[PDB]
Amino acid sequence: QRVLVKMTSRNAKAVERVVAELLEHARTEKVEVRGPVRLPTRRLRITTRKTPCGNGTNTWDTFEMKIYKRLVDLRASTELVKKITSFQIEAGVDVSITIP
Amino acid sequence: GHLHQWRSRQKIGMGKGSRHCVICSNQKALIRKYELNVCRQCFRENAENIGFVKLR
Amino acid sequence: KVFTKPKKPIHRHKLEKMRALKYFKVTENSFKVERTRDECPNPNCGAGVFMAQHKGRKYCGKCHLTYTM
Amino acid sequence: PLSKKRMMVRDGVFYAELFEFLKRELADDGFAGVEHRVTPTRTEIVIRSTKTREVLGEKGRRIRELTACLQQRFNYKEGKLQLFAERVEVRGLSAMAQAESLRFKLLSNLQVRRAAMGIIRYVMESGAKGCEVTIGGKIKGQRAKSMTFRDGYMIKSGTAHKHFVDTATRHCHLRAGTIGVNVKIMRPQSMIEEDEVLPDVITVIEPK
Amino acid sequence: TTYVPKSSRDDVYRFFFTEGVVSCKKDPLGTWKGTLGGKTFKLPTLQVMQLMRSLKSRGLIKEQFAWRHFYWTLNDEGINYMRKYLYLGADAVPNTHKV
RNA sequence: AAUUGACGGAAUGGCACCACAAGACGUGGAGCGUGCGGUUUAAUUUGACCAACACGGGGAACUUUACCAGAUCCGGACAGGGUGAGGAUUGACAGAUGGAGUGUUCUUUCUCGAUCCCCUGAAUGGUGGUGCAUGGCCGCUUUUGGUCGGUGGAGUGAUUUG
RNA sequence: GGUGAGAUUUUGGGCAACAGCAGGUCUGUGAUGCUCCUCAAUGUUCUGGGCGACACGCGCACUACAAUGUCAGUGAGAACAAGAGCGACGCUCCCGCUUGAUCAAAAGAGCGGGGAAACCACGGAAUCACGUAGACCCACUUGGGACCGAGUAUUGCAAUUAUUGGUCGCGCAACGAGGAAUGUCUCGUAGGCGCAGCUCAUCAAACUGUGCCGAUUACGUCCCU
Ligand SMILES: [K+]
Ligand SMILES: [K+]
Ligand SMILES: [K+]
Ligand SMILES: [K+]
Ligand SMILES: [K+]
Ligand SMILES: [K+]
Ligand SMILES: [K+]
Ligand SMILES: [K+]
Ligand SMILES: [Mg+2]
Ligand SMILES: [Mg+2]
Ligand SMILES: [Mg+2]
Ligand SMILES: [Mg+2]
Ligand SMILES: [Mg+2]
Ligand SMILES: [Mg+2]
Ligand SMILES: [Mg+2]
Ligand SMILES: [Mg+2]
Ligand SMILES: [Mg+2]
Ligand SMILES: [Mg+2]
Ligand SMILES: [Mg+2]
Ligand SMILES: [Mg+2]
Ligand SMILES: [Mg+2]
Ligand SMILES: [Mg+2]
Ligand SMILES: [Mg+2]
Ligand SMILES: [Mg+2]
Ligand SMILES: [Mg+2]
Ligand SMILES: [Mg+2]
Ligand SMILES: [Mg+2]
Ligand SMILES: [Zn+2]
Repeated sequence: QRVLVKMTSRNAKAVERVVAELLEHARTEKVEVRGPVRLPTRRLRITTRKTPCGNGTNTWDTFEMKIYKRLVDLRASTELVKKITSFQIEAGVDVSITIP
Repeated sequence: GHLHQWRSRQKIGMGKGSRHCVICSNQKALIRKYELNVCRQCFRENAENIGFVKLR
Repeated sequence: KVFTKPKKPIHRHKLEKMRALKYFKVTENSFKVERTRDECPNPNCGAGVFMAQHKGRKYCGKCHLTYTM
Repeated sequence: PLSKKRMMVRDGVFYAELFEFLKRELADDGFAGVEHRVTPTRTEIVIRSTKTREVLGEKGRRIRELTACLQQRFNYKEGKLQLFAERVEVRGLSAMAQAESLRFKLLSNLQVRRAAMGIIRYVMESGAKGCEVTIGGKIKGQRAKSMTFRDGYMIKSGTAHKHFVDTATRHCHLRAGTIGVNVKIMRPQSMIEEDEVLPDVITVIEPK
Repeated sequence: TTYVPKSSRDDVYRFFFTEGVVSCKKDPLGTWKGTLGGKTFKLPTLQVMQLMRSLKSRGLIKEQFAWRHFYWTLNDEGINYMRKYLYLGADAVPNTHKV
């Protein structure tokens, strides 16, 4: 456990492309990788009355937001990590690098 | 000393009277979950842009 | 709708015509000019600020510092 | 350091305010949407428009004014925010642009039916599969009613109709009251992902 | 609190001309912060609103509002007025006028 | 005299636990929590009467607050007329006055220094009215299987076929 | 009937046409036309009251009328979730372990952890179980807990018209299964049992979700609506 890369997004397709291409860069250099880990997906929920005034049958709306997280572990030297993760990210994906 | 008295209670900053909707400044039926601070009527109109989707 | 009280007056500022002729006294002694009022010792006020000299106390217009006899 | 779920909510709230500020400011100009992206060196915001020259202004005066507004509001550091303008390939397939064009025509004292039929005819020529225009209010005297004008296909139920139908609503403030307009455009290809088939269409490949 | 001293009026006008845009939050118990080549200055939100309201009654200001925030922009007539008021040279223009 | 609806303690064929049948657990009787009406009150702010009545996300100590008894501020921009650096105006210690040892006003005399002040228009703000002037949204008709053109056929026609 | 994890829209939801209603909302908005007030103001703020006040009628909940029980012990055992930057040098939210303790609860104080699959946490929920050789024995009784008295600690700028929690008294307040009338429901459902979120400085007999124990009856009809 030298470098931990954590990616989170609200778009499932976007977060998979970032993970897959990051693995591509690591393999093209031949740096050892602990396979990507799919952390539990979270749902944020809000329930509100539909009416703006409070008349009629009491009906409700349910709104949901899904958050996807992926974890990739790399064991590589210092300057090698910046080279590997220097590429640009798609919109809506947050990437964080942590040294445990 | 009338300026010391002008908005003395509003300066304390506690209770329902210290919170405003960040869109319309109304003080009724706020949604405080996840620190949203949007009233329930304004949330329904802006829920799509914020990122909430009706699925179930 | 009925108040049963005299109406509030509004303050308005009292005008002292040529008020700067006081606070200064000139003597023939070429003339020598001395100030007839005291300055506020508060560092933030300065030498251009005078004291009210009420009947029984001295008062500063801006700092509101008061000296009672 | 804020948690991940708090950061996702904050980003959505920022985008919603930016969208509302732009649609109020860029009204009377073709406004079709905004894309916001974060980079290590700066933050990029792309504004989609039908009249790009109107958005840019003389030289780049108008677009620099918009940058100064956003930088001050969100406390952006100098050189950390940049704005771009790009044009829509097909103006007639944008529900937001068509609704604001209709609102301008109504304020210019035009007949309701003539104005609505003009938008529908332009959209159909642009290559849409269907169009729907609804106008409601005191169009006649003193008693509110509503009309609808239709053409072509349209789907209204299920979930797939959100990937294919573009809709927008606007308010028009006349001297006797407010009148609402709503425009729906059914587009070829999905707005979400291209090469997507309709939910209930089956095709059989011809044998070799 | 709506009594604006002359020194604060000149600082706000000078910041306005240099940038060309002023943004403020509608809040009676608020403070507005700005910088003029360093040397940050502050004044109550109510005083900023009074100055902009007077400018908008004249034909020198364009105003926009969205989500509890003001946005003020100078127009060509306002640029002319500010130049005489601040005794600037005829070649002076706000920012956003320079490529 | 004909046409389309609605209705029938007139027929035909189906359907539904917001219908029944076979049953279960309850409510209606008691205490208490909460909402509505009434009475009382200075005020007990107010909307709504299957599809109003733990509904207005309405579990209100102050705030919220819209009601009642009193006190302050201008947040009346701008335009015209007038006072105005020989001073237009702001604020205030101490004593009284007000419920109020942070000038509301009064006595007193310092402070600020063209930001105002007085008069006339205009303009702003309003949880003020009017939802029977409106937009948007929601409820219900209506949880069932229903709706509409084009061209062609029938009728003087309303209409009908599909 | 078979094959099968599952056998009929697989099981639950979401979406849902065309025509309307003088249904509701001008108390959501910098949505809005006419109209009203506009400097002793229907604008705004501050102090104090009220929104709750009680001879009564009505809707909806919670707790019971006991032994298929109450009280006191021992045993095993869930899911959904949440959590921190104006006014007072960082802090401000949610928890754990010690200590207080040579003597109640409720507090107070030290030391730590968590940005939440890393803390709380091996998540010791309540119905439940016990060959516990436990207490009670058909009575308005150790059923039931309304009403009321006295002392305490905490939230808050402020607790009187008791904010809330905890302690000892009151239990001689009804209530012993509820007339006419009436609601919901077909399988992990009804009923019973708790927990989290939300509103929230402090308060849940409410609502929105979640799990636990777990049935009787029908597989029809057009008699009533
Ligand atoms: K049938
Ligand atoms: K119903
Ligand atoms: K309406
Ligand atoms: K026909
Ligand atoms: K109105
Ligand atoms: K009430
Ligand atoms: K009633
Ligand atoms: K409630
Ligand atoms: Mg279809
Ligand atoms: Mg369907
Ligand atoms: Mg006849
Ligand atoms: Mg019934
Ligand atoms: Mg009863
Ligand atoms: Mg019905
Ligand atoms: Mg309360
Ligand atoms: Mg009050
Ligand atoms: Mg008011
Ligand atoms: Mg209003
Ligand atoms: Mg109406
Ligand atoms: Mg109306
Ligand atoms: Mg109506
Ligand atoms: Mg219905
Ligand atoms: Mg024909
Ligand atoms: Mg007991
Ligand atoms: Mg006790
Ligand atoms: Mg007790
Ligand atoms: Mg007893
Ligand atoms: Zn002094």
